[PDB]
Amino acid sequence: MTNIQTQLDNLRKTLRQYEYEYHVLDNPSVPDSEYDRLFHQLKALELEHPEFLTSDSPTQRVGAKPLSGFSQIRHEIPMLSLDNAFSDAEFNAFVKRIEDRLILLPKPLTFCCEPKLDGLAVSILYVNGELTQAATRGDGTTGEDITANIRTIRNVPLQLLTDNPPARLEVRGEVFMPHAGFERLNKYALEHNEKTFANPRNAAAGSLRQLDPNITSKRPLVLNAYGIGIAEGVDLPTTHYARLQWLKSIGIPVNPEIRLCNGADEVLGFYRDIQNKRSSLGYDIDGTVLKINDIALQNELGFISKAPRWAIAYKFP
Amino acid sequence: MTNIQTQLDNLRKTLRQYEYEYHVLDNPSVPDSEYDRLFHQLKALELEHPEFLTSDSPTQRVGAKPLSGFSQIRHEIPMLSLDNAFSDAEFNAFVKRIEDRLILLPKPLTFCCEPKLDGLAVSILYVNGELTQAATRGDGTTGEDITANIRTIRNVPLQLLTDNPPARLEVRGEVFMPHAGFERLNKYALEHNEKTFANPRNAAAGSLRQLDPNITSKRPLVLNAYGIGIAEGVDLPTTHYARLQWLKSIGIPVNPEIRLCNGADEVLGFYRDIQNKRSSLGYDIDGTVLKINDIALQNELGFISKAPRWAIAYKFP
Ligand SMILES: CC(C)(C)c1nc(-c2ccc[nH]2)c2cc(C(N)=O)c(N)nc2n1
Ligand SMILES: CC(C)(C)c1nc(-c2ccc[nH]2)c2cc(C(N)=O)c(N)nc2n1
Ligand SMILES: Cc1ccc(Cn2cc(C(N)=O)ccc2=O)c(C)c1
Ligand SMILES: Cc1ccc(Cn2cc(C(N)=O)ccc2=O)c(C)c1
Repeated sequence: MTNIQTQLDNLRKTLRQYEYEYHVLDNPSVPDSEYDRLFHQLKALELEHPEFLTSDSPTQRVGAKPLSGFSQIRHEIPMLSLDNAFSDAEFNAFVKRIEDRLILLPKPLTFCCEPKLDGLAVSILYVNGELTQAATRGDGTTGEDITANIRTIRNVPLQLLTDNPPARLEVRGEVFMPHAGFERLNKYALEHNEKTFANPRNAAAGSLRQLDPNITSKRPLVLNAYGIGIAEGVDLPTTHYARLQWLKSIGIPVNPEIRLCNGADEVLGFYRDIQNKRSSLGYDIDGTVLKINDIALQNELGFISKAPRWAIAYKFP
Repeated sequence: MTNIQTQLDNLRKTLRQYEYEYHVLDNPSVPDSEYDRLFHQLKALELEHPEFLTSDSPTQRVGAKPLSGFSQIRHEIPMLSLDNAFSDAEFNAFVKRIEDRLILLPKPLTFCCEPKLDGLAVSILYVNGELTQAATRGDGTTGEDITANIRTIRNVPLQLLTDNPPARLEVRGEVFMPHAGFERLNKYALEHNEKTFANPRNAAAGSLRQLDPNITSKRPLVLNAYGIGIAEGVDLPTTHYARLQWLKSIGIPVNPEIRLCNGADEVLGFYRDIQNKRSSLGYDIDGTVLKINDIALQNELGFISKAPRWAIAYKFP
């Protein structure tokens, strides 16, 4: 035991927990000045004693050197896309198609309804609680190594907030820029004659493609997790909402507007409640993602591959 | 002009037209002995004068040397997969989902209904009427070069039967082995202690994966074209059935049991007529592929990517 290693461990613990309280809960226990006080007290102490500097410390989010290019990562589990509806009738058709396809339809059919954030899909790997790599969705099978960029997102934890983390956990989410940060970014790009982005999705997309993480750190990017990929050394919950609640409990940011619904009539209430709220949310959304809440029924219904919307193989029994 | 080049051109023309009449029309004008008479009269004459031997002659279907391995071909246009139904209710749901999604639903909604052959999907390229390459579907983006194997299929023309062929045409079809040939193949593999296949789909799949085309030539494989890929130097018809009729008119084999239907009630007649016929067709089918006949409405409805069957993005207007 040393005095310095005791101070760094205690500071890092307090700060990672204060980041969790501000970012994930929107309920900080201390003012932003108390957080910074401990933050630059830790950073100064880590430079005075470089021997005890850790890779996943909250002071080490940004890399000092810009990268040569972007590597190629292929997704272990492929990253799935989404089918889309445009009317109450079209949504109700997708629902009847599932009621008639199920071996046993339960009473009621629970759905996990979330907003369809207008951002970029990314992967984040957590090997024994530590962020080892992050990748863009790319084509759904092969993406780019954007780890340095993903490490700069203030609400993306560099370490999971659990003493028993899984062996490997791939968090999957949507990276986006909120309205306030977007407004700020254009006004700064106007007063310094630089690129202005047409909307917050292009602003976030461009910020994540920057080779220098010192530029990405200055962009107000935000992660909201929508699912899990690799899951080793853990027994994940039997429903989608419980898995999202589980991600939140170990340090991962999820959307707060996600609610459960029983049957298409309740699910259509959520679509129109979120539609009124759209005009005063603080970030862009282009609809809602409505999901079957039970993981047994997901594996039962399964997935479609790259196929037409105008052709169906009515298979024989 | 030479006497020999006049005899080869006239023989090749007669034989390619007799193959078309037997294979594509099931209405030959000459007995099988008359066809062979001209065939080995051409082959003998081509070996006596090797200078006039052409690459696409009906005598040159098989390569004398087995290949080293199988190359990797990536599909220019990707090869799409299919979504599937299992009940009258599930098919009617897919149909209502399309009626409600269309900008303008016509009265009536024509469908091109075909049997779902239990074979292997392949690509065949025709550069200015000549068969230059063939590939397996693989993953739908990348497949294997099986040109030598595809050249051995007796009903696959090595040259298109038109004096104005397109610049490039990619025919897409299902390669399969009929019942009679399958029964024959096992009995021969039993009396010569060799591999027996569980069903005609495994027998065809294995025959197409053979490196030696002298082995694939002895397997009774058959192509039935289901669609087109690349189409350069041609204005293709506005409907799916007319494109299939067009393929047949230029030398390509298509299924004869394909019929048009107007509305789900007529389309379900075809599903049950083909279901009774299943037990006496001569080849394996595992259902029916029901397609929107108009190409305008196909491009309008579009295609789904690799996505779940339990998640829908109800997008905002
Ligand atoms: C169904 C599946 C595959 C778990 C999925 N996917 C996406 C998504 C975005 C890009 C590729 N996939 C998604 C994206 C969002 C989003 N944009 O907020 C969401 N709420 N849920 C999503 N769920
Ligand atoms: C809708 C689309 C993409 C034109 C298509 N695809 C297939 C198929 C088989 C394997 C991949 N795709 C197919 C396969 C068959 C078949 N097995 O007879 C068919 N009759 N039609 C098909 N149509
Ligand atoms: C100077 C400064 C420091 C920190 C923050 C925001 N913030 C606050 C906390 C906190 N309250 O526990 C934790 C993390 C964090 O990022 C701002 C806006 C400004
Ligand atoms: C000996 C022999 C030769 C040809 C055939 C079958 N056949 C017939 C014709 C034909 N009638 O115009 C054309 C091509 C072809 O493949 C068999 C079964 C046996």
